[PDB]
Amino acid sequence: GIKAYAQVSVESAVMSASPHQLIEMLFDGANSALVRARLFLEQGDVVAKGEALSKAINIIDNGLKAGLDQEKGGEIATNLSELYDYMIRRLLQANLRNDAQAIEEVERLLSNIAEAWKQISPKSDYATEVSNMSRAQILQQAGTSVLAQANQVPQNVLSLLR
Amino acid sequence: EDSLGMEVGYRLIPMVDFQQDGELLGRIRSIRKKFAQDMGFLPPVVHIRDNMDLQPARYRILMKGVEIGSGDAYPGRWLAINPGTAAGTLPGEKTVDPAFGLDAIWIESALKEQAQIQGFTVVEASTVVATHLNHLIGQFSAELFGRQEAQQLLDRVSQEMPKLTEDLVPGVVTLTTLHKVLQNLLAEKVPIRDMRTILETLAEHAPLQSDPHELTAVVRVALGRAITQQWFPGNEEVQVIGLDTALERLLLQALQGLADRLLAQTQEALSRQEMLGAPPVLLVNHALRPLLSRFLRRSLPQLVVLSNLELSDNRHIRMTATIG
Repeated sequence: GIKAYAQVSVESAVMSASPHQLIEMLFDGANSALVRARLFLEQGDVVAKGEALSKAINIIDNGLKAGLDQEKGGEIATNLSELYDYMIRRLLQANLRNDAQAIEEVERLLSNIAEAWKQISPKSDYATEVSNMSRAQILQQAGTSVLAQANQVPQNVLSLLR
Repeated sequence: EDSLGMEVGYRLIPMVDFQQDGELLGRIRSIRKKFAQDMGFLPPVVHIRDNMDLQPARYRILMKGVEIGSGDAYPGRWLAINPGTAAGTLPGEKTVDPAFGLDAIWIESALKEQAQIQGFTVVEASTVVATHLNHLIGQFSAELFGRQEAQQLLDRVSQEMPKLTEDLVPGVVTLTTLHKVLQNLLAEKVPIRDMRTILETLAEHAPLQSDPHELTAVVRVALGRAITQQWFPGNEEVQVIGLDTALERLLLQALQGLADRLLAQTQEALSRQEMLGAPPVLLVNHALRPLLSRFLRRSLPQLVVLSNLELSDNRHIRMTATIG
């Protein structure tokens, strides 16, 4: 019953997802985990906070960063890889120091990239400029950014979100 | 009319329009694809029409023109479903999930993660209808397997098993008998993926057996290990319900009134299977198995009736409930 809605919510969306839509689910899945880890930390549940951050780190590392293609991507892939390494390093500090603003800036940097990715459908201060450069590359270079990021397998997206 | 149809209000058109967002349209095609993967045949399409007589956010699932399910689905809102152990209070539209009977509430997208903090299963609007459709096509998996679904499936196995299909149809087994047997498997939640064994078993017993129900029992015991795994994966503890050794000597004799008494005790046994987490499986003698399966599952469709000959011998078996 309860697991039926949770299973269909992910499986029915992954099986019909294009290579571009598989990346959208990783951004949306990582965003909800960061908000969960933020709300858990605001209440005091450090255990649940650590569980939510581990899911967010797993989506960014083994999903978004794992789907990066160096050769076909070029500058877009490496710029996202450095930007993804900053998020993982900041979320590890957010779980070890119980820092809430560290989750918020990663939540903000991910949204700065995901908003540009949702509009490209196929047919501290230094990290912000790194995301702005990636945001401009995604909007101005569509196909090369799809070759850079949209390379994940539906089998991997399911296990990361399930 | 339409074997599988769906009528939606005008508010649900963007979810079923390929030119717009169309989230619900893509989910139906995923459920149909997993249907074709799990059960073993391609089900008929879900023809989607718009009905302005319905409420804006109202949908209706049709089958042969007969309504089998309906409910509400608000696009911009999320459905936070309560498993029964979630705390806190959410603002929104209190309701009940259409596919089942759990308490749920339609909330704004901003409270999506907040609802998950309090222990709610939050799904989008297109998922609410997709889950309701997936829950319904599984119950009617046998009715979705017509003669054309059996003919195309026979042409598929003809390309992969020409040596078996050549002499089997239509000489040994007719398409009517072949469709009757395969539908009997689907009627009791056993897939027909292993077409190697099904056609092979028919090539062994059909020259000496013409009754499709007798062929179904023989094909089912050949798929015995597959049926054992779909209810007992790995080498777990087989936890089934059993009949009293006395009661077997009552039903066997009737085979060779107080049926309401049987119905009452069978329902109790299913309730105590929910404790310890055991499947609603009814293990019984091979002679009683086909009779009380077509009898108990009329009012208890969730009950699964098994036989001693199809349950794997080399496994940890143990009775849990008792009807007697």
